[PDB]
Amino acid sequence: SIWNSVTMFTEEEEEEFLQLSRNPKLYEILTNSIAPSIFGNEDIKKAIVCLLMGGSKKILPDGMRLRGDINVLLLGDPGTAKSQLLKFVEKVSPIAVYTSGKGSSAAGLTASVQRDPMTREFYLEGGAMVLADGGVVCIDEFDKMRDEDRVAIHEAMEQQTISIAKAGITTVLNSRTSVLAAANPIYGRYDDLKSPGDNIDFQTTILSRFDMIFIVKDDHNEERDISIANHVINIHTGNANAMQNQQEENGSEISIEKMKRYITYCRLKCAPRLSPQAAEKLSSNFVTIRKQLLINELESTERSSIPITIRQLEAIIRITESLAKLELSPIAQERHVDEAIRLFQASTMDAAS
Amino acid sequence: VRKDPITKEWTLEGGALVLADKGVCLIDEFDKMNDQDRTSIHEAMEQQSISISKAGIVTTLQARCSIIAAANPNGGRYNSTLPLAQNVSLTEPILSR
Amino acid sequence: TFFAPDAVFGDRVRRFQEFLDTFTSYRDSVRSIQVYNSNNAANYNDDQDILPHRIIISLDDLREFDRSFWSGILVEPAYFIPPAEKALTDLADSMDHPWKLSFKGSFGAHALSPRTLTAQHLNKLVSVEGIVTKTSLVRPKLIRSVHYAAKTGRFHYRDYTDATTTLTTRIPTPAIYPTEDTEGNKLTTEYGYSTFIDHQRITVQEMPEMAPAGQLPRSIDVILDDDLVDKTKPGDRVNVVGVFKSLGAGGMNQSNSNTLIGFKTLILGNTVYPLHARSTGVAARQMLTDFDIRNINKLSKKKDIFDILSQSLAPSIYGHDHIKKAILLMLMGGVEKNLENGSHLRGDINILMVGDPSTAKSQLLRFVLNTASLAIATTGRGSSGVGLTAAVTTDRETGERRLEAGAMVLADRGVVCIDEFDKMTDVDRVAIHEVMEQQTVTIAKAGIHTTLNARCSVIAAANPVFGQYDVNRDPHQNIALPDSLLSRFDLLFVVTDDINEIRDRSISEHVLRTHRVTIPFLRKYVQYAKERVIPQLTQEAINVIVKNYTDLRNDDNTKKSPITARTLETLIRLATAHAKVRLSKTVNKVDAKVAANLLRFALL
Amino acid sequence: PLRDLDSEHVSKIVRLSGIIISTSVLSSRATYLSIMCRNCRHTTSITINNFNSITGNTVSLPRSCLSTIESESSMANESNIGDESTKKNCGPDPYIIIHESSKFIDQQFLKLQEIPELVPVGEMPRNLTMTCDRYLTNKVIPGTR
Ligand SMILES: Nc1ncnc2c1ncn2[C@@H]1O[C@H](COP(=O)(O)OP(=O)(O)O)[C@@H](O)[C@H]1O
Ligand SMILES: Nc1ncnc2c1ncn2[C@@H]1O[C@H](COP(=O)(O)OP(=O)(O)O)[C@@H](O)[C@H]1O
Repeated sequence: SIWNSVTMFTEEEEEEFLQLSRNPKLYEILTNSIAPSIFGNEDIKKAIVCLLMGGSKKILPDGMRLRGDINVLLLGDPGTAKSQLLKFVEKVSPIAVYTSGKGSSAAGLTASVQRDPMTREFYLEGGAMVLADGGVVCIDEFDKMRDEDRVAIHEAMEQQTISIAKAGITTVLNSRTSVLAAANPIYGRYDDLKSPGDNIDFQTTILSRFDMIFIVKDDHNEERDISIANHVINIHTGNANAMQNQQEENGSEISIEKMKRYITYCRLKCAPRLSPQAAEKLSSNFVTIRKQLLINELESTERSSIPITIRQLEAIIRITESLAKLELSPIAQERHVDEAIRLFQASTMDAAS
Repeated sequence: VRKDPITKEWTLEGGALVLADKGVCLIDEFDKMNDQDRTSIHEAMEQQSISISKAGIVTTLQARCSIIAAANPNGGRYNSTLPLAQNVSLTEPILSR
Repeated sequence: TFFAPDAVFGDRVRRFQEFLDTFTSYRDSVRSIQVYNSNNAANYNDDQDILPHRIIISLDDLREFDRSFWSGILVEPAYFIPPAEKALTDLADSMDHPWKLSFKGSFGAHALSPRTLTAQHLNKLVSVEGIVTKTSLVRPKLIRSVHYAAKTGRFHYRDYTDATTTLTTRIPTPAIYPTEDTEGNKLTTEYGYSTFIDHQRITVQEMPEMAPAGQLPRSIDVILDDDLVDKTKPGDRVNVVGVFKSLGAGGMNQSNSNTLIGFKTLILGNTVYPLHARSTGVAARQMLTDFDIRNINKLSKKKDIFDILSQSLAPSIYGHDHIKKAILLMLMGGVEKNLENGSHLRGDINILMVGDPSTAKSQLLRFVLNTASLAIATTGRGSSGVGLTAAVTTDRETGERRLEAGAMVLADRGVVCIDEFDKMTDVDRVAIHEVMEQQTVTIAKAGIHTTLNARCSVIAAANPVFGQYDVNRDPHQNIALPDSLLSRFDLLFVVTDDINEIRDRSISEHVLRTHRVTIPFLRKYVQYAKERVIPQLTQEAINVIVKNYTDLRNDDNTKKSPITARTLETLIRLATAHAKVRLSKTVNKVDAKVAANLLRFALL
Repeated sequence: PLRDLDSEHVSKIVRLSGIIISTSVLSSRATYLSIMCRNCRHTTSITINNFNSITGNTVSLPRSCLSTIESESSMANESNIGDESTKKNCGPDPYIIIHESSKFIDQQFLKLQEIPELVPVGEMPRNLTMTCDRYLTNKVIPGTR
């Protein structure tokens, strides 16, 4: 039904939406429904939750405006089943486009303009970003891409507006997308035997333009391997884990078709905001982290591979409105930010070593 | 989307991966192909769905094929002791599937 | 008597007469038009020995005057427009010709784009907006003939009509272009006395910013009239208000018909307005009341306004005052001096930023893209046809080659905001060499050798060569686009990423409180600063830039590189612009001090 | 299925299933149009109801000035004394549509194609032509099943 889908709805759905949102364990019951098949990797399992909500949108005078939502890489070894996770985000999200390219398949990835042979007339051809306006775009093989449609991708993650300057038309259009890339290293764990950069061919400013870099490892463990193997045999047949999923649905883990409508309703109704003591908390954390990069920077006699910028502070300040926009409340609280200190702090432990 | 020289109306002409659903396709000599084809073979093994967007049409056709390939080594029959990803001139993501 | 018209026509004429005499601004507007043409006629008939005829009527007043006349116009306009035009010609003839109207609105939920136009909205009054393509040529139409006779010596006379006349219908009578009256005599025609009235048709597509995701566009076409020829170049964004007429006999005349569905449609008239866009078309129509120029005169005479308007472009960006000073000096732009029987000398300023990532270098250029007028942004590519036209024309009426302007021709008197300046290949950099000093674009492709005009101003923001190494090794190729491209640019701001603790604080509370002097006055300051008045340079400022320039050669040729005479010319340009800021007429030593300090911080 | 459509199915209710390639431009037919003789100065009106008989047409304008079929005396008198000894004639086809008191409707012309899964293996896929009435216009984006 997209584009021009249905917004307003009935009365009892408001009732049951106000009945789901009052549970104290909303974060757990959302972080157990995303991977009923993927074992392990609970951090990414947490990070998809704060990505499907979207941040705040501020149109403060002047003509400038800020953005939402955050952007996530998932670089790591094969066997992470990150591609199946991207198929899951394709199934959940209200609008979502899955392009594994290089452009795929007979459809390009950016906003190309093709003149109609009849009438000799310009029109917007399509692509990936323009069809998916107001949601999530998932990409495979972000390192192995053509590099002529790359400048537009490194523009549409920052100011949300793709520009066209061809021979006839000079319009500037909107794209409120939220990129979720997933690249692949060469030789695997030798990346973390090297410096944590040294994967993308050209430069590492790309790794500073993103927000939450995740790095997946693999360590052989016997009970872990028997657990994943016996788990996958339980996944196969005769879908006993799906029967168990039905007895989960009798108790918790609401639905897919309830989850989609819940994401739409929680997205376009509320608009959250913080409290200034949380702001002095976040200043009191970020200044100490930057000083720690100053002392680690001065002692280790070289420059760092993954820098820290104020975009990292802007990502930290958007995570709290993601989680408040889950909790449906207009204001923010202290533990309500400290959980994001734990999570982004786990991504800094992903970042440094 | 291309025209048809017998009948002048435009036709949505599906590919062979569109055409061979619930069957077996036959592709040979990988080393003489374009990137435009290689993105389509990578597409059909990725999520079993070819989507097209030119010109005035926006669909997702379904394709659940089964490919039997027929490769060809580089120069000599078996170049060195080196393994297959080193021996053939292909790439790793088409060898993963 | 034409047809001795009914008392219904008398009712409409009398009622609209009462409305037009109720509110009395329109009488004063008619008086203004009539007096202006009168005194112009006195100048053209007295020394040596133009304005059209339409009144803009707003639909605010008729809703509080008559519901019947209001909802009468917006349903059946072929019964209500010719009476009101008749009464207005009655008033204009009685106070001292067509005298058409406008109907500026405020329209009645007929605000519809040409995607949703047809067909139960037909033969009503409809407002349509969109892009204009593919505007045809202007041709003159004949109305009245005049013939001289031989040998009896009497002129003659004949009329002509069409289907695109006044909005009713009429039983058509064709009429042969006459020759050989009774009795048989040759009728040699004439020109100069026979009238002619112009005619032009344009077509309208729906907006691409409003269009669906990807689908084919659907379009209609508009006929224009006498006083509406040549308003809108192709590429504009245009509001049209008109009448959705449907003329023609649709194949029901002759049997066994082809052209399966007839009844071709169009729009007559009436009031083409061009409107502002985000990236094409001027916005210099902004109003200036006497209150506003009185306030500009009130703030005009202070001594801190350059330091007030410095900190005005940054509501939410910390630091970087000297960049803001450079951007205001770009928006004022200096003055343009064309010589006599030579070549002109360039007026504006060109600015390149370069520095580390995450330094708000891309956030700034959107703000310059909003506050200015005629901003056009080109990122990356590029080829083909940014600086050229590419000449792809396949004109259907005859074999001929036209031009279709790119981004450089179209941004005249404007600002071009280029991002990622290193990613450009050198083949387009040839065209940037052609633009940024020669100020002309010569195209001799297939073709037609031409020399059009384009005098834009350029802002770019390039990355370093490798890493953020802006100070580490040397300034000698941390940028590496040598070397004439470094000399064409006036200023080279070099932005670093120093780490501190106080800087972390001052950034911190700024970014934190941002999540929770005013610009629509500032652009009204800008345009009045631009049209009035140009300054002249005076004796008090020569010796400062002479001593300063010999200083910069004899010592900055011992420190850095390069220095040409173009630095001297840009000193003169920044002096003139800072003279324009304070709304003065002459040039003081203060200007040379300020521009001197800006070039010191820019180079050193 | 679209492959087997004999001539035995001419003018019956037959449903099917395919893929819509591309639509067309919104047209305008007429439903109520009021006419006038350009010689006789007569007035009539015509309503038409069912409007898809594409190269028929559904109706035409009448081809005589139609006043000579009159059940009155003095109307036949003035229509007799249009001339002096011979009868008058508007004819040939004299009528003129007045465009300022009519009403119009819509018509679409889609185009339909069989699904490319079965069984075009040797062949080329074959196609038909649709037609829509009033409220069935502008409902289907080209691409759907
Ligand atoms: N923890 C897991 N739970 C379930 N399936 C898994 C798990 N780990 C890996 N898989 C399997 O791995 C495959 C996905 O491969 P993947 O690593 O996504 O390829 P790539 O990331 O190189 O595109 C899937 O078929 C999936 O069944
Ligand atoms: N001095 C500053 N004050 C406030 N915000 C800043 C500052 N410097 C950088 N930023 C942040 O940097 C972002 C813009 O990055 P930018 O440097 O423009 O992109 P790029 O380097 O890729 O061209 C903005 O979101 C803005 O919030």
